[PDB]
Amino acid sequence: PVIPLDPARRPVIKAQVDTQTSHPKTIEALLDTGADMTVIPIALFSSNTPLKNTSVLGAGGQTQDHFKLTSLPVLIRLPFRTTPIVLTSCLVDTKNNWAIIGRDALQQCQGVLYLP
Amino acid sequence: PVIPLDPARRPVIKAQVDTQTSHPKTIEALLDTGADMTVIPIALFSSNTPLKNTSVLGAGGQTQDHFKLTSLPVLIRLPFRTTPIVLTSCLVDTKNNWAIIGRDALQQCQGVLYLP
Ligand SMILES: CC(C)[C@@H](C)NC(=O)[C@H]1N(C(=O)[C@@H](O)[C@H](Cc2ccccc2)NC(=O)[C@@H](NC(=O)[C@@H](N)c2ccccc2)C(C)(C)C)CSC1(C)C
Repeated sequence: PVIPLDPARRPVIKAQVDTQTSHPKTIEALLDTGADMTVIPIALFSSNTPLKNTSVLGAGGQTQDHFKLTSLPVLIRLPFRTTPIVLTSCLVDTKNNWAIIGRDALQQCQGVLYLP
Repeated sequence: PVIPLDPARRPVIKAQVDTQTSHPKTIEALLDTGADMTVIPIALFSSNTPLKNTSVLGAGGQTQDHFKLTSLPVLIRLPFRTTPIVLTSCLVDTKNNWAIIGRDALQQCQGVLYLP
């Protein structure tokens, strides 16, 4: 789809995320060209699975604590596309339950920014 | 133009920014569909400029002091357009002097995300 851009309305998509540690869930995610790597809420993973420690710099400062890194690839299905996005690794939000589609996923989408 | 999306390459643009507190200056900004509001460096202003205090939520945390709000509109010229973008207010990065074009600016550009 062509997705308009409006400061008042977050550009969002429904995505089916498979962490390969539990059952795939459909979630609302932010479409974010400023994000190097996709961010999945920890709730989509099983309590036991191993995650990796990581340090993340973003607008609020630097955090050692808030995000982890996955140990398995993550599979993402977007409504219009039959072919699943395959992410070797992404970030995992242990706190604020953020779901954010970054440029790693948008690349495999063939997503572009267009400014006339 | 059409900007392709790549996790290994930040989509950046050259932008002439006018704070209305000195002369127009060129910066390199990140084109960011996850940004509610535009972010410009404090380095554009002289030491003594009236800015407002503000609270900002990012991936690094909530911060009540890294960012200020401008008192006057900001004028922004992009290479591929003649008419300036005029933002009524925007964010000022006092900490890391980041430069981020957000959805406020992208709306005045008729910028879109396109996913095939
Ligand atoms: C998201 C991760 C991959 C992280 C490592 N990367 C980054 O964060 C990169 N950025 C991005 O990826 C941006 O699109 C972020 C996305 C974000 C928004 C709220 C909580 C968490 C993440 N946007 C912001 O930080 C922006 N904050 C907002 O727009 C704020 N109003 C907000 C609060 C809750 C939910 C949506 C929006 C500002 C400060 C730039 C205006 C801006 S700074 C960055 C390093 C270039």
